[PDB]
Amino acid sequence: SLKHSVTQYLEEIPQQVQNRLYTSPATCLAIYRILPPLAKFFIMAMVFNENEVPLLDLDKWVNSNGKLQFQNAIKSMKSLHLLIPNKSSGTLMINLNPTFKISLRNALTGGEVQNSFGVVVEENVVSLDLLDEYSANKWETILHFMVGTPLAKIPSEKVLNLLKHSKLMEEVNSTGEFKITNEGFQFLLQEINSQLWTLLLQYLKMIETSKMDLVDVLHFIFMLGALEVGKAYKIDALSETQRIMLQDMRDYGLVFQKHSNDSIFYPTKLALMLTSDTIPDGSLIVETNFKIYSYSNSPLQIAVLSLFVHLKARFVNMVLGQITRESIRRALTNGITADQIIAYLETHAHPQMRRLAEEKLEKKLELDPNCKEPLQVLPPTVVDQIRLWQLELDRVITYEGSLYSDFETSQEYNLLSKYAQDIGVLLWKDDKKKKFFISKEGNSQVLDFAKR
Amino acid sequence: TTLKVSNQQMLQQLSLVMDNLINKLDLNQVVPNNEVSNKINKRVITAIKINAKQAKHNLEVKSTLP
Amino acid sequence: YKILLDETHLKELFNEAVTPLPVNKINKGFTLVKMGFPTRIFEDTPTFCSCHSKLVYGGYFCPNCHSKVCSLPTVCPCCDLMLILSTHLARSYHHLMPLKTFAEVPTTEKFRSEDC
Amino acid sequence: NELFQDVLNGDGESMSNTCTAYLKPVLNSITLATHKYDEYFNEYNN
Amino acid sequence: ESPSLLTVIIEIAPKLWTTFDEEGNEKGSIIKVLEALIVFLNAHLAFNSANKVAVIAAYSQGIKYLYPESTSALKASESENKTRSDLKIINSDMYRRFRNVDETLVEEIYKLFELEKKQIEQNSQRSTLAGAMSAGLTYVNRISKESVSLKSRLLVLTCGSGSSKDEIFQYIPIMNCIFSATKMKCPIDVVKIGGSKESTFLQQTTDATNGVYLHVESTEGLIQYLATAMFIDPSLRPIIVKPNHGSVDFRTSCYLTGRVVAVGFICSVCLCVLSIIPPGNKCPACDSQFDEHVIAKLKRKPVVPR
Ligand SMILES: [Zn+2]
Ligand SMILES: [Zn+2]
Ligand SMILES: [Zn+2]
Repeated sequence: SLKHSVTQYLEEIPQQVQNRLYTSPATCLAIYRILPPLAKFFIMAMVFNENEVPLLDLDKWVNSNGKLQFQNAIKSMKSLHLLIPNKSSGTLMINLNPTFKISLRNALTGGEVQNSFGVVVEENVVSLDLLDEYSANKWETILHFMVGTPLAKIPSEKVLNLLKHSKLMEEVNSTGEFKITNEGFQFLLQEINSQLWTLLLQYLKMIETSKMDLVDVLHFIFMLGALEVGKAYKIDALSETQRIMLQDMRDYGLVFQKHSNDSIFYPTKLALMLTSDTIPDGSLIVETNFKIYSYSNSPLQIAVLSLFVHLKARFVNMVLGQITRESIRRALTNGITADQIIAYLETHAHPQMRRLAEEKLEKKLELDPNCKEPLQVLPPTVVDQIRLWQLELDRVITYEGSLYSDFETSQEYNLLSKYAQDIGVLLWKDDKKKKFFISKEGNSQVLDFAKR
Repeated sequence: TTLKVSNQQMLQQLSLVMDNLINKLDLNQVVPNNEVSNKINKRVITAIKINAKQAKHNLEVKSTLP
Repeated sequence: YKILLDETHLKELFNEAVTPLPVNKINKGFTLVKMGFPTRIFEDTPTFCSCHSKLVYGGYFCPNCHSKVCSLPTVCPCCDLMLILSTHLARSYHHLMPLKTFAEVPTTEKFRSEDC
Repeated sequence: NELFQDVLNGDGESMSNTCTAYLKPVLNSITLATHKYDEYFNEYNN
Repeated sequence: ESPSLLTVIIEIAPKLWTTFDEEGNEKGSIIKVLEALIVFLNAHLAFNSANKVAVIAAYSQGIKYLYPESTSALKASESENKTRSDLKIINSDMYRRFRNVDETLVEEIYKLFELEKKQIEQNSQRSTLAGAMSAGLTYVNRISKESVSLKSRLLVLTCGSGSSKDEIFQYIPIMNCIFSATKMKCPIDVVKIGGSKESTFLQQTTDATNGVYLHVESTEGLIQYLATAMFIDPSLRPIIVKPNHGSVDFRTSCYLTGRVVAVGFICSVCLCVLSIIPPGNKCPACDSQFDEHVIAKLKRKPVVPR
């Protein structure tokens, strides 16, 4: 999700790159938060002591009720290269990463921090009046660009190329429109912190140039997590590489620099939101007749509601919409699967369907106590209609490829068919019809098998 | 049932603590000298071993007797 | 003799029914009660408790006769001794020291502090 | 004691330690009771 | 996973700490335990992003709150917070989340020390530790009801130094804290620095609330003791064993004698513990006049044939 995603990303980091990454105290403090609490406890227990501790002591530290958690933490810290396993006296001795240990101790004991946490210039404003709505505007600019609604303000070309290289946001210029993938509304599923995390992992998967290194990017994003909102910071501690990404996320709105090339950059609330989280807006009402009554006033929630609900009207409170067949077709031609839309409806259901749902579940348990049913917050009629629309999208399914036929001998047919089945490309076979079909991706393999 | 000290040295010890607070606290001084850490770690591990041996085993339990 | 009014008042009846009833002045049962303080025995070998004849690793050895039991507070089923902990009488000290109700200060008078 | 020596030659001491330790605390309790009985008997004798 | 609350009760008493200094070979041990506490609080705030810290000192003439600072801070001359009167005690390149809390608490430490120096002429015979962790549980419940959830835990920085014995007034409020902490499932962790090896009430406090007791004797290297054992968060309490090697008997002292009690008697009215039958056939606590028949039955001799 979030913690697993960044852990798997930092797994991909090479060991020497990780050791160089462990230099700044901010990076070590950030990755300390990403460890599991058992792992965090063992690491910080290992921080203050220079002597190395055998693994048997840590194993004896854990009760038998948390042996699986201890093993998972051991796997995580071994994959994170925080341990130097030592073989001495027949024991698997364990030593903490020394640069990580030193930087974390400096982050705790107030040692050398090399201004990894930035410096305050003591000229600042309140976040709500200037910073917060700037961050909201800069986020909603790219959001309303990618959902496809017309905008008077369009984002810079950098995020456009990032979305083009991304798996989501397929682009066509001969048509003049931006196509939303399934992964786009999947991005709209999770809440904005993990949205920012997926955006930045895609950014790091994008930036492979010699113009930019890697450890400076990770240092800058972890100190941006370390920075506090409502106090400006001086640009001098950043490198010129870190300065050009300071400009880059100034375009994104993660940081507000009031003018280009200025010496004071203001952290926005998304920087603190990136690290960890903390009737709602966007809470919608669905009926039996496919009607939509959304308690929403933000343009982004109703903008993403527009993709799959035929909106009829919009109040200052409501957005009158109807789940028509054509709105669902508009969703499914974007690759948006029905179950994800169902999950979106479940997460944005009003508490009144919630109380009526627990009421009817109480009626179900008082009528049939022998069986228990899941809490259907929304009625199953509309869900069944969405599933029927999804199924009638793909009434016939067209798998393309090649087929072998015209075998005078049954053994040649059987050998080619079992070869196709073993590599998992066959779709149908019968010795009576003397035909078997293989997929398009498996065409070339079977062709070179037959040629050789 | 199975040391009395006066206020003057209270005041001098208080003044020592206050100006030792005023000048500097190196927070890195809490790190052990890698020798007391080993002894205290041995004490902690022995306590952990004793408590784990006692709390490993604690309807009646199964017995080796027929 | 108490009659409830609604759903919550019934639980009110229970949680003021847990309180010890004040005794009348004419009641003279002013006695001394002989009971002992068992100690938690610690052993990796399970042993037969005196109450259940079952194998329990833990136990509480009676100070009067050195007999182990399962739970506390229970009577010793060897010498009829009310085996206890300090925690059991500890739970009952607080009724004997009821806190006087905190009197809210007048709003007119000068408040002592800004915080609680 | 009869049960202690019956498992002594029955199971050959491999189980006799468990049988002794299982019935050790009640044996100690009744030994304390007999000791108190004898102590009060000698107290009345003295 | 789930953040917690680290409430810490500090026992500051000039007589106790200075007798520890006299018994020890060093002077200024409370500076050492203070910086050990500071790096412990930094470690706790490094543990999670959203966990919170409370620290409370119990001085001679009462108790005072050390972090979070009192709400009298009004961005005035008497604000006494943030850059206002920001006396340089800790380095300014510190992590700001650590920097604010540590600088605020050390300023409050110096202010408490100034106030206690101003009232050095009066020696209190009453210890305010029990009310201190009582208010600690009170703030724990305040945080628990305000923030919806959140775990909580107590640390007790107590000191015996071989001078203060186990007091009698510290019986009832300590168990009141025990039952309160058992109600909110708050573990109670106690570390005792001094020559007095055993503190029975605090041992029962640790044992009955699923906490850890560790008596210590040297002010040096105490952060090993703290961050090794005192860092068991309530998220991982059941899966971590405890180094509490000391086994408490959960007994009590007798009323009229004071010694540790054995099989004995209590008043069936005032329920104080009596090792022997009190003189005058009346209670020493509530003056309950006792029946002569029942105490004759308890003074009754066991029988054996001649
Ligand atoms: Zn039993
Ligand atoms: Zn008994
Ligand atoms: Zn009484």
